[PDB]
Amino acid sequence: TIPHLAIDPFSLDFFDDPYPDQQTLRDAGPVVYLDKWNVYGVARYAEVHAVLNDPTTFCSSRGVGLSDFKKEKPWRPPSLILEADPPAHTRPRAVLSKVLSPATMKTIRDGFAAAADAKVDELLQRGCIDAIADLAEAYPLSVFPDAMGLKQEGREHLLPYAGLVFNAFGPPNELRQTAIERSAPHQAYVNEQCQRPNLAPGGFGACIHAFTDTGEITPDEAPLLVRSLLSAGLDETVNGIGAAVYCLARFPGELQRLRSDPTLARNAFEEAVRFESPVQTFFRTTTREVELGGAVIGEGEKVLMFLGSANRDPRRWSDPDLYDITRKTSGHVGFGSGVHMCVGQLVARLEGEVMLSALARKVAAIDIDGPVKRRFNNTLRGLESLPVKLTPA
Ligand code: HEM
Ligand SMILES: O=C(O)c1ccc(Cc2ccccc2)cc1
Ligand SMILES: [Cl-]
Repeated sequence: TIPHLAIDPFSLDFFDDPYPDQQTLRDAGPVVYLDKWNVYGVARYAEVHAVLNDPTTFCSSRGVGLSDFKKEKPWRPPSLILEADPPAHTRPRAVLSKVLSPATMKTIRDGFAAAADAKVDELLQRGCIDAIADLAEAYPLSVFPDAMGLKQEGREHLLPYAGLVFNAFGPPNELRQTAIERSAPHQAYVNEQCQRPNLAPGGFGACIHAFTDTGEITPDEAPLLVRSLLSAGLDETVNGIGAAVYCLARFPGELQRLRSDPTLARNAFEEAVRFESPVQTFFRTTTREVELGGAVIGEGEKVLMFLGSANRDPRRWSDPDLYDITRKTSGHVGFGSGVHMCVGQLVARLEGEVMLSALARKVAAIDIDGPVKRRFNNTLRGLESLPVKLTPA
């Protein structure tokens, strides 16, 4: 009843161009079986959304990667929020929801916006830049580690550790094995910065430790919660920003619309998150026999969700392959959906908005003027290099 496909969604061929195989996965049926890794797959919006919003049946505590924590040892101590189910997930989630809250965004928005304007002004003096290294990577690195309260030394570990985390969600392929092989120095840095004395007052990390006297988390839980904010947030925001720049370069009519109304900056970034989906895939594990899409999935089975495919499903989106900064993007699963829906989404939207705002006000044209190179990751989609010429407005 369930079609079996040999598509490897973690192969370099798939990463280079996933969209034809994603239609093949969508059109084969609501539920497929991937023989390469012995997992179930769902690539349509309806089933991805249904799985995300049933955390009791499709749990996260057995891992959101390929590895089943009931069968294998996690490569690092499990996250207290990402790899936890209700009710254990609830109170750590509440703390992070209060640390990265709407009220907290008010305290950081002016400095985030000023740094975005300053970076665009700096890049416009150079003219020809790499929109990945010099913009998509440089800007988050210029605001987020300071907002965390991290010291200056050792920040070069942040990008490798982020890429390692997302590669480790993948299958035991070469990308995952080499990442873990080189991981020891990055883990040692990250774990040490999670201790309370190493987090500057007023920052995100110090605020997490401050919640330890409320009864929501204990002091021994705070280091691992800080680790969450040093694992997530960087690479996805970098890829989302680089994707927005790539789209404004490939779709010049949308840059012109954004220039004419810079208040479209926030939705322009949200559409880039849907269009690119920096987090392409992750897993759930069934806790019981479940009926999904006419399929009887047994207990203890890994289910692979294709977030980027769900965000391009023509059953849900009109013209899904078009970048439209005025599209009604509400309902996209680029940040997930349900109880685990990205708790840092306000930080990501703030960074993306103020960067696209600076571009909208200061830049007249964005033209690719060099070879575009893709960055390969088991979980993340994004570019490695995006040579562009920025024309001042
Ligand atoms: C464009 C930027 C981002 C994207 C596309 C993204 C994507 C996602 C997705 C899809 C999930 C759901 C995970 C799941 O359901 O298993 C998630 C969760 C999470 N994200 Fe993000 N994220 C982004 C930015 C950030 C930022 C800026 C932060 C922190 C400052 C962050 C921290 C987290 C955390 C801690 C979780 C776990 C939440 C939970 O399990 O309840 N993310 N993210
Ligand atoms: O260490 C953590 O708690 C943590 C790490 C990464 C992420 C981002 C993500 C991971 C897998 C699937 C979708 C998104 C969230 C939380
Ligand atoms: Cl670690």
